[PDB]
Amino acid sequence: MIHLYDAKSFAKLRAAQYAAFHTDAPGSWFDHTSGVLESVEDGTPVLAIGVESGDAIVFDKNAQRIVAYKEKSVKAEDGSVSVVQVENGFMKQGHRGWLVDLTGELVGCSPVVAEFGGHRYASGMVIVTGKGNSGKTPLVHALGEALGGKDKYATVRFGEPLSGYNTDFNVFVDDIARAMLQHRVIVIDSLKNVIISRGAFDLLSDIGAMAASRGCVVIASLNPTSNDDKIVELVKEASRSNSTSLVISTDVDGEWQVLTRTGEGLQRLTHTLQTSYGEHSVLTIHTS
Amino acid sequence: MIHLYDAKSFAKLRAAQYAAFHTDAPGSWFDHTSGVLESVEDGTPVLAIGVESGDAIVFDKNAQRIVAYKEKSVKAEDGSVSVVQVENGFMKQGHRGWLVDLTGELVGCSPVVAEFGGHRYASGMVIVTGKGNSGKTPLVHALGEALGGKDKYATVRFGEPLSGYNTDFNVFVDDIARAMLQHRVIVIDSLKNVIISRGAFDLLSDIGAMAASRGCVVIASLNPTSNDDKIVELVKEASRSNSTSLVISTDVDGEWQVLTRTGEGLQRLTHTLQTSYGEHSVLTIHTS
Amino acid sequence: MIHLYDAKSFAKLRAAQYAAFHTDAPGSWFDHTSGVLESVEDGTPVLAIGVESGDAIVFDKNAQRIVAYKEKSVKAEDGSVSVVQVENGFMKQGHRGWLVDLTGELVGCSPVVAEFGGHRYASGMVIVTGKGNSGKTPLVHALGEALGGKDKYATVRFGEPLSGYNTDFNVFVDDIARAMLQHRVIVIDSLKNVIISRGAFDLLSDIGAMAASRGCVVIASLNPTSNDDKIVELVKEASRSNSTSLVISTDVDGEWQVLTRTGEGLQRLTHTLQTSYGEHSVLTIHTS
Amino acid sequence: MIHLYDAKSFAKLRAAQYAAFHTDAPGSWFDHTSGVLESVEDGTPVLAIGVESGDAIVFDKNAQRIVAYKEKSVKAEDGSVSVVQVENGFMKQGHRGWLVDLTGELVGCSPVVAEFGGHRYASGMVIVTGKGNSGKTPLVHALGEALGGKDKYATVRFGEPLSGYNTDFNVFVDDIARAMLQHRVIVIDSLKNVIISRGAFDLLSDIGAMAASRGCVVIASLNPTSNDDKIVELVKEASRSNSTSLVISTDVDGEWQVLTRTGEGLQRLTHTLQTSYGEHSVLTIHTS
Amino acid sequence: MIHLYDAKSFAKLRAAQYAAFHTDAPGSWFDHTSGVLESVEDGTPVLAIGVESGDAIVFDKNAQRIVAYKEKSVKAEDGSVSVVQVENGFMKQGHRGWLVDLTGELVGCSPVVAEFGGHRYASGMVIVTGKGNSGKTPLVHALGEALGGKDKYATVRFGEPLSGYNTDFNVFVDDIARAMLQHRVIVIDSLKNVIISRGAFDLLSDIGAMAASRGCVVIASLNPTSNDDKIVELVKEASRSNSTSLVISTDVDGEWQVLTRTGEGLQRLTHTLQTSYGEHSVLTIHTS
Amino acid sequence: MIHLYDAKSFAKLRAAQYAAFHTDAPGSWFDHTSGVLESVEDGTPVLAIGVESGDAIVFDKNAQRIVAYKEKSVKAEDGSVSVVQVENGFMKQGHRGWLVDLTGELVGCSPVVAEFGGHRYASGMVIVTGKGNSGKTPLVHALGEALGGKDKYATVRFGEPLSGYNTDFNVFVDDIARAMLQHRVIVIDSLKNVIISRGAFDLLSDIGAMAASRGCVVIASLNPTSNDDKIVELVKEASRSNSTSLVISTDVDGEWQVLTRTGEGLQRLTHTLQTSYGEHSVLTIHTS
Ligand SMILES: Nc1ncnc2c1ncn2[C@@H]1O[C@H](COP(=O)(O)OP(=O)(O)O)[C@@H](O)[C@H]1O
Ligand SMILES: Nc1ncnc2c1ncn2[C@@H]1O[C@H](COP(=O)(O)OP(=O)(O)O)[C@@H](O)[C@H]1O
Ligand SMILES: Nc1ncnc2c1ncn2[C@@H]1O[C@H](COP(=O)(O)OP(=O)(O)O)[C@@H](O)[C@H]1O
Ligand SMILES: Nc1ncnc2c1ncn2[C@@H]1O[C@H](COP(=O)(O)OP(=O)(O)O)[C@@H](O)[C@H]1O
Ligand SMILES: Nc1ncnc2c1ncn2[C@@H]1O[C@H](COP(=O)(O)OP(=O)(O)O)[C@@H](O)[C@H]1O
Ligand SMILES: Nc1ncnc2c1ncn2[C@@H]1O[C@H](COP(=O)(O)OP(=O)(O)O)[C@@H](O)[C@H]1O
Ligand SMILES: [Mn+2]
Ligand SMILES: [Mn+2]
Ligand SMILES: [Mn+2]
Ligand SMILES: [Mn+2]
Ligand SMILES: [Mn+2]
Ligand SMILES: [Mn+2]
Repeated sequence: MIHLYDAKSFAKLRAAQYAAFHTDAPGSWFDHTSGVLESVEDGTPVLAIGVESGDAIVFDKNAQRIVAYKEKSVKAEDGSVSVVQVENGFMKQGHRGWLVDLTGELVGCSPVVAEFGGHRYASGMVIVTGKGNSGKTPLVHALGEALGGKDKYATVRFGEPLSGYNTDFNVFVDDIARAMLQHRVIVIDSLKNVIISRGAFDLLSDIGAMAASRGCVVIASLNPTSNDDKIVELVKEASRSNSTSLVISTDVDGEWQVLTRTGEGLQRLTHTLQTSYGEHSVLTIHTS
Repeated sequence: MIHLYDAKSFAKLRAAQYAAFHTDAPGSWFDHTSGVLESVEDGTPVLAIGVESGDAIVFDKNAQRIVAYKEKSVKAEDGSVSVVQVENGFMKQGHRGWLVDLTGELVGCSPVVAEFGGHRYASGMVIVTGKGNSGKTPLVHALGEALGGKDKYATVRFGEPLSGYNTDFNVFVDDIARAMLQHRVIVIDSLKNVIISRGAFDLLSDIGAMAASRGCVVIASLNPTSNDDKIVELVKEASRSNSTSLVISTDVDGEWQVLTRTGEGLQRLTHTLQTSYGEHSVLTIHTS
Repeated sequence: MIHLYDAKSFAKLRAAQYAAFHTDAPGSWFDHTSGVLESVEDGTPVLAIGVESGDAIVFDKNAQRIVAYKEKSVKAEDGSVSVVQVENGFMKQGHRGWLVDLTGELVGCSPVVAEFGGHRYASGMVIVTGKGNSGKTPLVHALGEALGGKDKYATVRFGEPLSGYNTDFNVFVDDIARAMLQHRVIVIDSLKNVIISRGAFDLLSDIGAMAASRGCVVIASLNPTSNDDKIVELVKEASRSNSTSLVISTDVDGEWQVLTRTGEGLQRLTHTLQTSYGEHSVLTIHTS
Repeated sequence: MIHLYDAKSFAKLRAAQYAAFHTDAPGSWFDHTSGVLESVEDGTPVLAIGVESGDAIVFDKNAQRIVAYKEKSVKAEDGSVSVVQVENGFMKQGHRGWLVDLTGELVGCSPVVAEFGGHRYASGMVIVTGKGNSGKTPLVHALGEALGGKDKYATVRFGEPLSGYNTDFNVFVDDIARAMLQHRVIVIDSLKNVIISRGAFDLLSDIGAMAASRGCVVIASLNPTSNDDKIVELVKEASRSNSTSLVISTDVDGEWQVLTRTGEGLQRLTHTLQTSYGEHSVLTIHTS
Repeated sequence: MIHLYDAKSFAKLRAAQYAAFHTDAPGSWFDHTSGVLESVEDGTPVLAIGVESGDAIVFDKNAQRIVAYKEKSVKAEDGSVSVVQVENGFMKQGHRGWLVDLTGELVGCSPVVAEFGGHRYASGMVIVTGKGNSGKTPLVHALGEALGGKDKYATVRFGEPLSGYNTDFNVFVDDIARAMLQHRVIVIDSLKNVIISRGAFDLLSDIGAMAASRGCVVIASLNPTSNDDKIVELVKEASRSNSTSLVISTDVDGEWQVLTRTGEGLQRLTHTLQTSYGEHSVLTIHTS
Repeated sequence: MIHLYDAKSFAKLRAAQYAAFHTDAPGSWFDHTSGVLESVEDGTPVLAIGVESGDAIVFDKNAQRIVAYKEKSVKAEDGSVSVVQVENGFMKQGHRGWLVDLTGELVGCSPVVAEFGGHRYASGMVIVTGKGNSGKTPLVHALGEALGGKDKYATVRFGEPLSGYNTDFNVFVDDIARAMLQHRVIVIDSLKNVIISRGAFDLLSDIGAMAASRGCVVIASLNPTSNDDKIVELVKEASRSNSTSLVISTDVDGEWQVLTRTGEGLQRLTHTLQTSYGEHSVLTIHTS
């Protein structure tokens, strides 16, 4: 919805957004939204995401698809009305994204998802890309484990000529929806086949906001299938714009750079990562 | 509708348009149209805006969507007939934009929306853009607060990978319509995802005229997602053409330039803005 | 329809076309077609123009839209048959343009619309363009007043972010049709948003012939929204091809050049215009 | 249909095609096909041409459109079957082009349409183009009169901002069909708006074959609306390929070059034309 | 269908393919498939080819179109099932190409179609192209006569502005189907208008395989309507890829080069052709 | 589905994937999936692949198409539900790819398909391409025989102007599905006509994952029909991205380079191949 501000309430908003990244306990936002989600009546639509065609499928708090749901509305504070309706397994009325309010008045944040190696990491969409064919897959997995911390991270596999990899976009969105509804740390191996269909376009444009709102982080691998020309600069450009955080390779072996958006209108931070390979290509991110 | 002129009536028109920006009390036009809007019979369609598909949704003076409205016509002075009809929540007959006359014979104006730092600001569409990834978000908010003056400004959030940000174009237009119907100062954070669908195309082409007619100002952030090449010059070009006022960054830190169209065929003014950051990235525009 | 010629009848045609611009009394052709139009039976379709979709709306001699009209045909001299039918406010059968014969055997003319400053001006489409962001709006208005002479000129406003400006293409064509049916001198402020939909494409391709046939002049502003590169040369190119007359800016302040097509296969004339601004940007074209 | 050959019958074919241009009496082929056309049963479809949409309208020997015609077939020598059916004023079954056999075994000819200034001219499509904005209109008319000889030439006007010029593609094809069905020499002023819709595409691809088969000549003006760059070379290229004869301007004032295809696999001739203007831009082609 | 191989059966396949071009009696394969075709039950679909829309028409062994044919299936050795069904003159079920097995286990061949001047020529698609506007038409005809030998060659005419030339793609495919079903040597004058609709695209992709399977040769003229730049190199590139044999012009007058694909994975041969013109442009290919 | 990991389970996954290529007995994975496939209830859908339109056809374990199959669902461990339904020979519900689980928890592998010349080869998609018109066909066949070892390899022929070559995309996918369901080593001669329709696009994006999951290898020929410019670099680029293994030609005659992806995030190996031709172009790959 829309929000109103004057100098005073605006300053409070900024302090709150600043705290959402810098001082809140890492992962607390995710814990909070998990709470909001479980307090939702069973069968109640909570998430809508677009499939390849352009239509959208809807899920309940347990990541189960909703096939039929009689039109229901809700009058928000802003005065705006929200309407959701599912007919034949497709949203008849509604919008894409979260169908229940997880944020409230606190919007424009990059909720800290975790802390590692002396650095806080934001939730939302994290794109790992750069000078093609490098080691993006090992990096997203190391990041997944690291930010997972005490928890296991979820792995969504898509569009690669390797065994067990799903190649159907609709199964893919089904996997992403379930992951964001149930896990704080998510890895997507290859956006390669997403970059274009309407469903695919709806994905780059929604994933980050959905994740940031939930308080979960989605770490996506994106190899510039294109040349190794300066098209990678175009990819890096597009990525920086649709990501909460960007991670790109450097000229130095095993070194990556992390560019983070700490929040709406807030300062963008940058820090470096040093890595090394172990047995069977397991990558380790050096801390202290 | 169409208007006729001879040397004399044309001169009066120009003087009136000139006064609408230079001498009228800042924000008086907005107060006037608020008056015209509240004098409209309840349920009467007053605003039509296009959604993604190309169809248009219609709103009444209270920013509530109209689902069904039996065909009704009106014979204007010009002799032209206006017809509006809403069927199944969509305009069956009518045109996009204001469905009730707010302007009358006084057209081609850039109604002064506010005065700040010794400069008058026009209503309509104000695009803030330039040398990418600068500080456009902090600037649109500082401008919003400044032009809001005694009033709070409204904030429409769209297409950014940050918490609580809507990413559905149809919710976005619903937010814009409500904002223009109820507030004099509006901020839109990111046209990034609007630049293309038919609904999106209808937006760049209508927003400015709708706002200028209402007497409200829409301050939109537009980061050249493109390279940092001279594509930003193309963006600045496109922006200057579809905006009532343009605000672009300079080579000098914190300095922005404001280019204003004071009215139909009238002189275009330019003035500079000096800014500085405070705590939590709150930006302040220096006055005296 | 088609016409046949031999050396003799061809020479008579050329003399007649030559006279239509060089010797006829300025504006006489418009007076003549007004006569043909009012002698048409009420309700009889006289003009068809395309709307955005590609379909066409039809008007009667009083500029009122025709919603339903039972199929009717007419056998021309050429042996060709004309058929018109309107169903549900749209042409079921017919063609775009004038539905009644205004020209007869006298075709290929640029009927003199007016005389001013020692120069005759042709009817049809007049495009004012050139080195972007100059002063095209003040110029089309000064031209409108000047060619209007003793009469008021009509002003069609479209696609600009200023108050009261219509942005719906269908309202726009409705405005153009009414203007050509009722006034000799017409001004269109901004073709900016017309340059593309089928209706818009049908416009550039028809307007000039419709105007020239009626004997009215349509003066359209066209700012090269594009860069200030040599794309303006492309715009000037396209304009010269779809216009009866072209008016472009020069390197000299206030100076414009007028390029006129005096008729089918006839010589193209060129003359210069000197201008200056008065109060409130009212532009004056210097005569003697 | 298809034809079979061996060295002997092939040689006879070539001699016959050679004679069709070099030795037959100018215009005899047209006289012959007029004979075949009038011997056709009334109401019988003889010509199908595509309209803008892609569908095709059908005409009888008197150039009257056929609205309904019950399916009828014909078994050709080749063993191939021809079927024609018109439903609701549109070809339900059939192909574009002549629906009755005008050529027979004699195909691949460029039937001499006329003789003038010591040169024979071929029937079919003649495109007049070259270094833009020159004097193409005066030239097509002079050519029309000259090749018309004792007869009047027909003039089809289309897509120009001059009085009485039709701008509807469907009226245009109706004009072309009637012209080819009733006249040996045809002039089309401006293919400008044809170069693209399916109907328009069907036109460039059919006109020449239709004309050549009838034995009539279609002289079409084509100004390279494009720049004056070497895009005119592209236009000249495209034109040479879809024309039976090409006429282009030279660096010498009033001088044009005529490139003629004398027939299938036959030698292509070239000759020059000298011209001068008289009163009211009437152009004269110098003979002796 | 699919075929299985081990070193031994693969070697036999290659020897057989090698013999199909190098040692079989010229034209024997065509005689063999004629035999397979006439042994087919009357009315049985044998060939499917795509029309402009994308749909396909079906023919029986006598080149007569099939309008209705009740679904029928066949279980192949490979275990794959073949299904054919024609409803309303269009393939309801089936695939494009030959609907009856002409090849069997012997696939990947370029069956020798004829022998001339000390060189064997392959069946399939032969594209004659190169440095535009040369003498491609005379060459395809001389080749047709030469490879026809004791038999007459068939000539399919399409897309040229000459008398009797069909310009409807659907008549064209009807002509090609009939030709391949009844003649060993076929000439297609101009693929010019085929290079794009779905039917046209299906043609370049099928013609060669259809011809090679039948054992007939299709000699197609293809003039690079494009510039005379190095776009002809692009055309020559595309042609070499979709042809069984390529014939291109050289810098030497009357000299052409023949590049032949002798079979799947087999050596590509090249030989030169010397030609000269006789009376009425009849071209002769020099042998001894 | 999605999988969860922590440092420990991730390390086990990598060791398992590493073993799937480096230590498992060559071809064991294929033997295993054959086992899973035959244990499937008859009539049960096991494979879905897209046809040209975009729809998908479904096959049972015996490579027979399924025309009708009543909706049935399955609840996976991940909590995700799988649904399959076939109506009128087309998937009403389901996704493309394997419809039965062949991999389980072991995903991201490049199962060793065979061993030859001292090198292990991965299953999945192997693209053979490079400096056009070289000897790709002989190479894919030699590779097929070599990796087939004791077994025969299957050959799918498509899109070449040679006898018996299918040119219908739907027959092609039918051939690929059958091949992967019944053979460990598959050869596809020419992807030339696949590079674009939706079905074709679904192919490049699925084939590798389908093959890798089955444990079979698909060796596809891909000649850069494009120029011999550096577009082949683009083709090689695209190929490396959608292939499990890439095989490209070098500047050295008969020498090819093999680039293999050994698994998810694992090291990419490279080795060279030396070849020579024997009789009838049978190519031999040199071992010791
Ligand atoms: N205190 C500060 N000092 C300097 N720059 C700042 C400060 N706070 C914020 N910024 C800048 O403001 C911008 C952040 O807002 P954001 O909306 O993401 O940027 P933009 O819209 O201009 O691309 C960044 O470019 C950031 O570097
Ligand atoms: N008094 C004046 N002196 C100089 N220039 C003026 C004056 N008044 C108006 N202008 C110019 O006229 C133009 C304003 O009308 P506008 O329609 O926006 O321009 P345009 O259509 O040419 O892009 C501007 O370019 C402005 O700078
Ligand atoms: N008397 C003349 N002397 C020189 N040029 C002339 C004369 N009369 C006409 N022209 C030329 O003939 C052309 C006018 O016919 P038009 O159809 O508009 O041109 P085109 O079709 O070649 O672009 C113009 O280029 C004009 O300058
Ligand atoms: N007797 C001849 N001497 C030299 N050239 C000839 C002769 N006869 C015909 N030609 C050439 O043959 C070609 C004519 O056939 P055409 O089909 O139009 O050409 P193409 O298909 O190669 O563009 C022309 O290029 C023409 O100049
Ligand atoms: N004995 C041989 N010696 C040298 N080259 C050969 C031999 N046999 C076949 N070739 C080459 O193998 C290729 C033929 O198979 P083809 O499928 O048409 O080629 P490709 O798929 O690589 O374009 C040709 O490039 C041909 O020149
Ligand atoms: N032990 C290792 N040492 C060096 N590089 C390795 C090692 N293990 C894996 N890699 C690199 O990791 C990458 C493999 O994972 P992959 O997903 O295919 O790559 P990417 O996603 O970056 O294109 C390869 O670029 C490979 O060369
Ligand atoms: Mn990867
Ligand atoms: Mn921003
Ligand atoms: Mn203007
Ligand atoms: Mn002209
Ligand atoms: Mn030719
Ligand atoms: Mn090959």
